[PDB]
Amino acid sequence: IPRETIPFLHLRKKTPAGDWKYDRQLSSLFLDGLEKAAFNGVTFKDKYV
Amino acid sequence: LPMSPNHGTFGGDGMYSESKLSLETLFNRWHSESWANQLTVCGAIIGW
Amino acid sequence: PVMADLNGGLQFVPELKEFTAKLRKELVETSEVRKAVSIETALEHKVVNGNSADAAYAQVEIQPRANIQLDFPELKPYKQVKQIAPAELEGLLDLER
Amino acid sequence: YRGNYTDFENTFQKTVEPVYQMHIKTSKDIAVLRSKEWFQLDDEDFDLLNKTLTFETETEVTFKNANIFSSVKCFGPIKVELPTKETVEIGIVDYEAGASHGNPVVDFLKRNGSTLEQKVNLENPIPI
Repeated sequence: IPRETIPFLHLRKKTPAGDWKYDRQLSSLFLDGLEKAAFNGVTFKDKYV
Repeated sequence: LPMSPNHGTFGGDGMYSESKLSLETLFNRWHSESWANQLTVCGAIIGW
Repeated sequence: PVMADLNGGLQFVPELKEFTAKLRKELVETSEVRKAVSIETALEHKVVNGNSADAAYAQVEIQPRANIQLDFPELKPYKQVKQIAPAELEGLLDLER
Repeated sequence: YRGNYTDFENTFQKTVEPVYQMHIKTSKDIAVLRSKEWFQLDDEDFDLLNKTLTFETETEVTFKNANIFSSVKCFGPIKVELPTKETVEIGIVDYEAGASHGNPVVDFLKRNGSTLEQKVNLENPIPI
């Protein structure tokens, strides 16, 4: 992820001001997950939906 | 939560934009009420 | 609570309604002028160059009819037949039983 | 002169086509008109959108065979209605064709327009 670039998929964090802006950390947690899911897949064993 | 990025941006949604914007109160209700151990809210803003 | 932007940057394109609508108009117009101009250049041809010279230029479609079949079984070349069962079998069986 | 003639090389026919009125309403309308090579106005930049055109046409023909034309000319002024309902020259119809078979310009205007006839009937004929 470039500096000063918001990915096409991202997570957001509510500022105390109250707005939902892009949080790079959260978006990294999410995008890294997606990557790991592309390479290994994800299990949903034991999940009731 | 199936959320929308376009609250009455486009023509005649009917009452769609209204339904999809209301959902967003759960981001606060989660904290202010008392179901926080029974549900968690995950709002997805579905794109094109 | 988590909020996930799964909107691939559409957020940024300005006047999205009108922008959207324009693309649609430009497309639809380009389609309808292009199809209306061709339908007229095509009639101009039938006028200038006769409709009997263009009539012997369409092809004839053929439409299927039903050929119900008894569906007998298929008999293979004997070469392949003898490959199925053991060569020992030849004349071993009383075919009357 | 009654009789059987093959004189075709010495035959020819001029006819004065009726005036065709055409109400340029849409954007594709104007597109189709610019599509024809015989549609030829003075300033191409003229805003045809929402105007009313008239086509005062003369078509000059020469036979070469029984049914097939040898040549087909078709010319006349193109005019636009003013608010005063006057009509001003905007351009030309300029068609020319050898070995033709029909008149494309008149066929177009027939189907894509209306035919102004100057004769207006009474309600009932009045015997004199």
